[PDB]
Amino acid sequence: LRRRLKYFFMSPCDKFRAKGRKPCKLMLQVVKILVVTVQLILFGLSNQLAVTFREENTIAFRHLFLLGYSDGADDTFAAYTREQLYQAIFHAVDQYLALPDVSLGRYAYVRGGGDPWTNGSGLALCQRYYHRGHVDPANDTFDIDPMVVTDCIQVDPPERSSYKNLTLKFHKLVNVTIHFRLKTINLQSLINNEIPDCYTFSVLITFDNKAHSGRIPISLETQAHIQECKHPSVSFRLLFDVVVILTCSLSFLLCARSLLRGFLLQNEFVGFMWRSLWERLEFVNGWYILLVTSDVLTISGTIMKIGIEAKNLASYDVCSILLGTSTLLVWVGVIRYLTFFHNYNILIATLRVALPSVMRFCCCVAVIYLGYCFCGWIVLGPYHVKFRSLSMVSECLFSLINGDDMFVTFAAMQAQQGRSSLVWLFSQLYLYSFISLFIYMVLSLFIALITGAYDTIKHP
Amino acid sequence: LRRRLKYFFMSPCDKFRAKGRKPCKLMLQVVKILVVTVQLILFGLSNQLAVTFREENTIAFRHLFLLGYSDGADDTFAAYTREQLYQAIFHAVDQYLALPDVSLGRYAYVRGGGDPWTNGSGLALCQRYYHRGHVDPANDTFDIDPMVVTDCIQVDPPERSSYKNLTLKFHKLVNVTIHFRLKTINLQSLINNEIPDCYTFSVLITFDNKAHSGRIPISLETQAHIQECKHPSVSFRLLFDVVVILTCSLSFLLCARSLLRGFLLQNEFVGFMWRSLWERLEFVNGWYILLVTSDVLTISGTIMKIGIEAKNLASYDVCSILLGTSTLLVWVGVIRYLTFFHNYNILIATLRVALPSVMRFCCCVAVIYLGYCFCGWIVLGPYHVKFRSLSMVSECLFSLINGDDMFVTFAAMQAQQGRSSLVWLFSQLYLYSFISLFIYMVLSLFIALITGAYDTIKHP
Amino acid sequence: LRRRLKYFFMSPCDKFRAKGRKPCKLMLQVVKILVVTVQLILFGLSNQLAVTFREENTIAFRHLFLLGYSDGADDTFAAYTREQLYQAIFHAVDQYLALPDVSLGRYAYVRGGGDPWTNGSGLALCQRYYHRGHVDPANDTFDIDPMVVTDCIQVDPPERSSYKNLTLKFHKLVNVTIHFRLKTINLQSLINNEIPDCYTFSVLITFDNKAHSGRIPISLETQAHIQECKHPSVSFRLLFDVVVILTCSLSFLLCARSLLRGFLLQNEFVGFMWRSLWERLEFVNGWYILLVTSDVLTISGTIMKIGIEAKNLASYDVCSILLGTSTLLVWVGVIRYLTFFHNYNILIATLRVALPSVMRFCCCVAVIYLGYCFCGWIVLGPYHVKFRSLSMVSECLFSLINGDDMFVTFAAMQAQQGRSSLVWLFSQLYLYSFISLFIYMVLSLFIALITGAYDTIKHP
Amino acid sequence: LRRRLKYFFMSPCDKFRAKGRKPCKLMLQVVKILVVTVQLILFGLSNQLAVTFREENTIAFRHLFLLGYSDGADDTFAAYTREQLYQAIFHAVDQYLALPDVSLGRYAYVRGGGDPWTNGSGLALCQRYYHRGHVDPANDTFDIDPMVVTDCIQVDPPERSSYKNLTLKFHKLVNVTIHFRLKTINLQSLINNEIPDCYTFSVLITFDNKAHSGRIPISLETQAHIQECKHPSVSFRLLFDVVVILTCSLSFLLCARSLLRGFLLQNEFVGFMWRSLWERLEFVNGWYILLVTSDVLTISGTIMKIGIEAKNLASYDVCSILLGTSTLLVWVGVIRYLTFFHNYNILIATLRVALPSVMRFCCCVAVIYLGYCFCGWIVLGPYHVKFRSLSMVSECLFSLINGDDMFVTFAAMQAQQGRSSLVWLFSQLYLYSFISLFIYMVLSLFIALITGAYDTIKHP
Ligand SMILES: CCCCCCCC(=O)OC[C@H](COP(=O)(O)O[C@@H]1[C@H](O)[C@H](OP(=O)(O)O)[C@@H](O)[C@H](OP(=O)(O)O)[C@H]1O)OC(=O)CCCCCCC
Ligand SMILES: CCCCCCCC(=O)OC[C@H](COP(=O)(O)O[C@@H]1[C@H](O)[C@H](OP(=O)(O)O)[C@@H](O)[C@H](OP(=O)(O)O)[C@H]1O)OC(=O)CCCCCCC
Ligand SMILES: CCCCCCCC(=O)OC[C@H](COP(=O)(O)O[C@@H]1[C@H](O)[C@H](OP(=O)(O)O)[C@@H](O)[C@H](OP(=O)(O)O)[C@H]1O)OC(=O)CCCCCCC
Ligand SMILES: CC(=O)c1ccc2c(c1)CC[C@@H]1[C@@H]2CC[C@]2(C)[C@@H](O)CC[C@@H]12
Ligand SMILES: CCCCCCCCCC
Ligand SMILES: CCCCCCCCCC
Ligand SMILES: CCCCCCCCCC
Ligand SMILES: CCCCCCCCCC
Repeated sequence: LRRRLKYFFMSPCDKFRAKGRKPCKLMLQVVKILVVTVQLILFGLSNQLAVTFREENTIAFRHLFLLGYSDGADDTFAAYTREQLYQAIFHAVDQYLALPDVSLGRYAYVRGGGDPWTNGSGLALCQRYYHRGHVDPANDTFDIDPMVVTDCIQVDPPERSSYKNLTLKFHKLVNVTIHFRLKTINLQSLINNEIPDCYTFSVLITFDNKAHSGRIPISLETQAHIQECKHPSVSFRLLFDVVVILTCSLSFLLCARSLLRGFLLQNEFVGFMWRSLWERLEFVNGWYILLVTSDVLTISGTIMKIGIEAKNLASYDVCSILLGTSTLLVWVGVIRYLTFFHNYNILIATLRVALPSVMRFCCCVAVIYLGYCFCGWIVLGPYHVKFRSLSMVSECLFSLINGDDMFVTFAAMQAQQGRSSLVWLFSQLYLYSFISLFIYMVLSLFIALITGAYDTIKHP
Repeated sequence: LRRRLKYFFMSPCDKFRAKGRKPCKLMLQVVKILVVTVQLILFGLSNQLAVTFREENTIAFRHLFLLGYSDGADDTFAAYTREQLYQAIFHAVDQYLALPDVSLGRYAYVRGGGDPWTNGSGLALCQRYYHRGHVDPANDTFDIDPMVVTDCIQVDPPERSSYKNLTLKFHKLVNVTIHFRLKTINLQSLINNEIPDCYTFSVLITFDNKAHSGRIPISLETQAHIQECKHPSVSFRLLFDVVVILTCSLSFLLCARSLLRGFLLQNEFVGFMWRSLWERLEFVNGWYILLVTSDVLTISGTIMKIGIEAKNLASYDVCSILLGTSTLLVWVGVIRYLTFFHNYNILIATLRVALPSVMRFCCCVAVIYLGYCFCGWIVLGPYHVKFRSLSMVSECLFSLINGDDMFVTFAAMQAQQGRSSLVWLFSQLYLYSFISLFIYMVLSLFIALITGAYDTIKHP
Repeated sequence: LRRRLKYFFMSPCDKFRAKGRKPCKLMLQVVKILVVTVQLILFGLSNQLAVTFREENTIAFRHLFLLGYSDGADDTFAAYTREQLYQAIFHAVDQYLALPDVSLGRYAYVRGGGDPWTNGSGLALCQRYYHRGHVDPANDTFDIDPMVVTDCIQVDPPERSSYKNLTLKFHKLVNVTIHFRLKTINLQSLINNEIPDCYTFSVLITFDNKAHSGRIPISLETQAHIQECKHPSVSFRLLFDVVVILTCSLSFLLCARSLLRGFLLQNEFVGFMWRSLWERLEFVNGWYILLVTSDVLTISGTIMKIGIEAKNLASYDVCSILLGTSTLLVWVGVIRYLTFFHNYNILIATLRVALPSVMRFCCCVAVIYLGYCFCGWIVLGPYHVKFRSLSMVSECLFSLINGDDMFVTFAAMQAQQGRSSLVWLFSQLYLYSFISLFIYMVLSLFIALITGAYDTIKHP
Repeated sequence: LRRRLKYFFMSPCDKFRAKGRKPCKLMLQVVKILVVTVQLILFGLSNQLAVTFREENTIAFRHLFLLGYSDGADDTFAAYTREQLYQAIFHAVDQYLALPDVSLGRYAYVRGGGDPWTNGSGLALCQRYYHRGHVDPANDTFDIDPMVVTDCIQVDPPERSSYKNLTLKFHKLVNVTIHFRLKTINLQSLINNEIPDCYTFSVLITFDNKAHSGRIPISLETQAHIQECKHPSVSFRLLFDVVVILTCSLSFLLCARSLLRGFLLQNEFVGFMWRSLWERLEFVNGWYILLVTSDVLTISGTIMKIGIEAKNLASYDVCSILLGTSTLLVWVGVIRYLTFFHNYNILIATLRVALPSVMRFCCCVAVIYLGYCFCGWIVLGPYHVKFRSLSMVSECLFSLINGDDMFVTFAAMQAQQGRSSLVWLFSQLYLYSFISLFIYMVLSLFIALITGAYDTIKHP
């Protein structure tokens, strides 16, 4: 048992020296790192092109259909008069009807296909307003049934104008929407030696009046559905994916075998000694847990990627998250190889022994941080753009801790002095106290904890 | 006495072990944290909607009434010619008269109600100029009586033009103002399942000529008065408020009882020993002082909030400050619970022992900081936008200490080299010396103080 | 001797205990701090108003005289076609002639007064071009006499058009300038209860063609000459100045007496002991040297300020620098009072003992910094806007050391990848190595020096 | 042998004391620093003027030839309709033909000279489109031969319109280009007392349609070819260059002699002792290796510079890199002089002993950093502009480590909450974990390493 336990906790070099077993797992892990990184790089390069295609088409749509649109004005684009709104709506519909003769892209119309489109209709122009709305601010009276009624006009694309009779119910209007679909072919794919695929863009233009504040924001959004073109006329992507799957499966099997052997040795040692939990889990190789997790994530992400590349899925986010997290874990696992050398192991052990106190001090920091977040949100939110939501407040405070965007934060409040002197003085005290406390004391204590851990490692 | 003193300074767990008294106060404080945080979250969510409504209405007013206005131009919006000013004023008044037919919002006119409006008048167009003004820069002569005279034209809203004869006294003009009120109903409230309230916006448009510099800034400001609509036709908010008040009152009573018992024990101990002050106040539980302060603040803020939600008050700033500070204090009080565990108490005690020297070094830093503030204000203020006011100078220097906005600060001065070589060289020396001194030495000394405190704690 | 030496190096409290002499100098220094700070605050408040007046007038002039000018476009404002230049020049002159009927300010014309104006002319429109210029890029030939010839047209202001025959020598044009003066009265002074003064603005509009690059930048500059108006009809500022002068003179006399006392005692001690220099200068009170310097600076600045407020001088920069530096020094001198208390003296002595090593390490840092500055200037200057001049390069590197403007610096180079791959790779290596070296090692060594100094102080 | 070894490792002052040999090499190195710095400064000043000339001409070209162009719009400038593209192309050609009468600069036309221009043609207007292109998105069909066909129209400059019949093949268009050359003389050179040289700008305007996304970006680029003008009519630059070459050659010879001395002494010592490598290379003077490298770099760069100033080369980048790196190395070499003084040697030795552990920890950091880079690139790239490329991701993460651009990074993701909740939550976790880990632990460990090195140096 003692000999076996000594072998189990032996370094790979010393294990090779003792039993002469070949280090298959180490080479397998190196090859796994290489192939996983290559797969991720190829996937990212492939996806960036589709992202660019969709974004460029959407920008072109914004320039084509939004009256008076200019780049960088998406957040403030809005109508303020009734004639402005009518002109915007009519311009959008007229551009839809004129698209074949004006657009630099090649687009095909789509008709029918269910709501909001009737059969043979390409564009749906709908206004949504309250079922009954009586508003008399003069008498301070109102009678509203909040049930929403939708009225849609259907426009058929031209073969190569009742929508002009639209009458908006301004006082009870909830919103206006324009819906239409356009088909295009992604020729750019030829640059990557891929077969072009067929895109259908569903375009939704929203004139939003849910605030009833006299300002109606205007926005354009697109959803892209990608298919394989039914008659395209212009293998080393699936093969690499199955290679990755096989590599990860072999790694998983070997790591599971190692973990099982560790568990069996733990049970044997406990039984022998009996003739604590923190000492029982000392037999657990955490690096192998990390490798098993990475293998599972990589296999799942590779299956999802194979499905996506065949156009049988559109869950890009989940697959990307899985593969990216797996790549991060496999690259973090390289620290294990450095731990076998004394000079690198000094630094890694310093971090390891520092980690618990760092976590506890993070717990101590969190409550003060949350109190400051709530106070800033409630007090400064009505006045400061960076304090409107709790997550935004947390982001602003975290940036201030790191010395970013400090002066603009102060200046936004400076722009409201004299108006509310009490609020300005409170903001001064709040910001100064928070930043001073966090930079003079908290970061210093983190430094002190790390320094103490390093000293403990260097002078045992 | 010795047994009672031992019990008094005993931890809650050990107090429970000794006497068995239930820890009512601890559970009460946990529940207090929960309910206070929930109250603050609900209040902030409610207030953000009103803030958004007011801001959107004001933006719509700026787009409706200010000739040639565009987003982001508030700071520089100004007139420079007489015809520009006339066109702006006439456009504002014409838009006021045309509002019902052009505006996307629904607004009602207000008439009379005292100054500056006569009875039956909706819009007041007033010009203020010196009583006697004779200015002859050709002869370098002037005769001015600085008494201000106001001339107001009253415009009645249309029923669904003497203001065009306005003649401005340009050489003696102090300013021009346009005042009018608009009534609207906040329908957006239905999204939160609230009854819509009735807003009256008082709109003031100012063309300011108090600098007499040939540039007249133009601004629009709104004040919102919120009432309950007199005939609206579309309980678990006041109940939670009284629950919060009761919880805080119980906490206050228990904490006051504990403090009174501590004072009595202190008096008994002093009397017995006599048969200092720093040792006499060791009987004071500062956490209970903080809890009592938080309870008082929360009760006051909750009363003010109840009044506000009934439309009986409009002091949002004071109530928000009270509630936010109380929430901050209750969340800071959570540190006490961590103090009962040794590993967290190490960090908290490190901070506690470091605090006095940190405060003394802050005092040492303050005088140097103030000297730099004054010098930079006097020298760089005529040339640098960030140095025009002392508070602005302090904010800029504090941001520089933290590594924010450094390059733009240098570049603003770079943009004036050659013009004033002496000033540019002085700015170079000033900025470089300040930043170098503060980053190489001051922050380092704060780090050293914290590290020494941590070492003292770890090696007693 | 020994008793006198003991007394000389005694603290003010112990000196009072021993001899009982009143601490006149300490109270004098406190009063000096107060009065100097008040003087600086009043001076800055007074000067800011004049700065604002001049800046607003200049902005109004830019909006009045520059064709197509808009705020924020000063840096890029330029002409690119011949008709653009003609239109700009003619617009400027026409606006000059139309000023009385269009301007919101009140201005008077100035005539004569020497070059560039003849007698009775208000506006001078001058074009400067080479004496002989023959340029034939088709044949790659040129014959230029670089002597500059100036041709000026004089325009008389109207009484309440040969300049339209201007013919520019485009191929040999050096520049075009428009010069004119405007008189105005600063009424805004009444806000501060000051008597309005009379301003003369000299306005220079430059169309610059010294690059001969097809792009002619256009700029407007003003110089303000301030006088007292010769017939204005609408003491506690000079009295405070003489009070400040008297306070500083008394402080100077007392400090000089103390320094003479120290020198005499040093001479006596040296003579007695003889019956080194670093030990001989230990008798010097550096705080009194600083106080004497501040007194001299304050007296000089107060004299200059008295002259300025009488309109007898216009050297605002020198006076402001003197007074600001004096205020900085007097506020730094407050550290001496903290030096008398042990807990503050610990921190001050830590800084004092650290300072020499900090200076030596700054010397070590300077050479590496200069090498990086030169390399970045020569390599990145042709491509990076922030690297065009050596001072700009130094400012950029200093900001990078402190963690400011890093990403924009990287992105400016990113915007030129592919064009010059070698330069982009070099910039990557340069920036990464510089920042890593300075953050990982240099700042850490400064921290280590300060920490070692603090440890030496705490454990003697 | 012992005396010789003692002399070899002796300081220059002690070598002078022992043998009396004059310190020629030290004075030579000082003079080398001076002359190299002067050469670099003169070269940079000379090159900046040419850079400015080229950039100003290119800006003028953008304003002249790009329809509706404005400053700061280079990245977003693009066409979106067919008539927009036609107008832009025709405007460019019309401005080319009208240049002599409208331009503020003086330009000469160039004809012939090879592709893409025929003989006697000044402007080439070429459209590139696929050989065969049939795109039917309605039927989801396409037949494309990806061979590119180019059709060019030649425009002869006017003597002091078939291009209007251009018909673009929009559905198969790859791009459109306009090529033309202009000759000009750089008169600005006279300011620096230089003979003006003759520039030929080759101007390429690209309307790019390689994405086929309905948005066609428009760009203008210039390449400058500089010659001596064949008949110009208006020595202490080459002399200084040969002086620099001679100084560097003498330094190289002396340093090589010293290194040969060291090698011979090393061999003699090894032979004697035999009667290791890390001890064998202790005989190598690394400062002399650095000096030899700097001498070689400076000589090569000076030869390249001599060629460039004669207009026999145009490889500015390589010469600038060589000279800048050499200047950086010579300025770094100044540290050697400080190493001879104990107080400076303390700091330098601290850095020296810290360097190995710093490098090892950099190796440890690199793998985690790369994992984060890959994960962020794959996950956030589709949504975040700063994450589109791996180098961009690395730059963003490095800036975040230093506290720069943090809030904008958070806000870009905030602008997409609700759309993809999973991606937003992942971005929150990713950013917070990365920044917290790197600021709390990594930088702290660097500080600890430097502090430990300093303590080891101070307490041997
Ligand atoms: C009649 C009024 C009753 C008010 C009840 C209010 C609601 C309720 O549960 O309060 C719980 C509190 C306990 O209050 P609570 O604060 O939870 O309990 C005290 C704290 O633990 C205190 O420690 P620190 O907080 O660290 O100082 C400790 O020294 C005291 O010991 P001691 O016993 O020797 O004084 C405890 O009594 O106990 C009462 O208030 C009286 C008990 C009931 C007596 C009934 C008499 C009819
Ligand atoms: C006649 C001219 C009078 C000028 C008065 C000016 C206005 C006024 O109150 O000055 C106060 C100063 C005190 O000046 P002051 O600086 O406050 O006092 C000195 C400092 O405390 C000094 O310490 P350090 O500052 O740390 O070096 C100490 O060594 C000297 O001891 P010593 O006595 O052994 O020299 C003190 O005299 O004392 C006079 O100046 C003479 C006293 C009056 C003699 C009257 C003779 C008729
Ligand atoms: C004939 C060629 C002459 C070339 C002269 C070139 C121009 C000139 O002044 O060089 C100065 C150098 C001195 O060169 P320099 O480098 O200044 O001097 C040497 C360094 O101080 C070296 O220390 P490190 O640099 O720290 O390694 C030391 O060990 C050598 O000791 P050593 O004497 O025992 O070898 C010195 O000679 O000395 C010559 O080069 C030969 C002297 C003249 C012999 C004349 C013979 C006719
Ligand atoms: C070339 C140039 O314009 C220029 C500007 C500033 C500085 C230098 C050169 C070299 C020394 C530098 C200094 C800025 C401030 C420092 C970085 C100090 O913190 C230490 C060394 C200093
Ligand atoms: C022997 C146990 C070591 C476990 C290390 C796991 C590291 C995980 C980093 C995310
Ligand atoms: C036993 C006394 C402890 C007092 C701690 C109070 C903390 C207040 C933080 C704002
Ligand atoms: C006793 C000598 C002390 C001198 C201190 C001077 C401080 C000057 C700071 C600018
Ligand atoms: C005696 C060996 C010392 C070598 C120092 C070289 C420094 C190079 C810095 C780039």
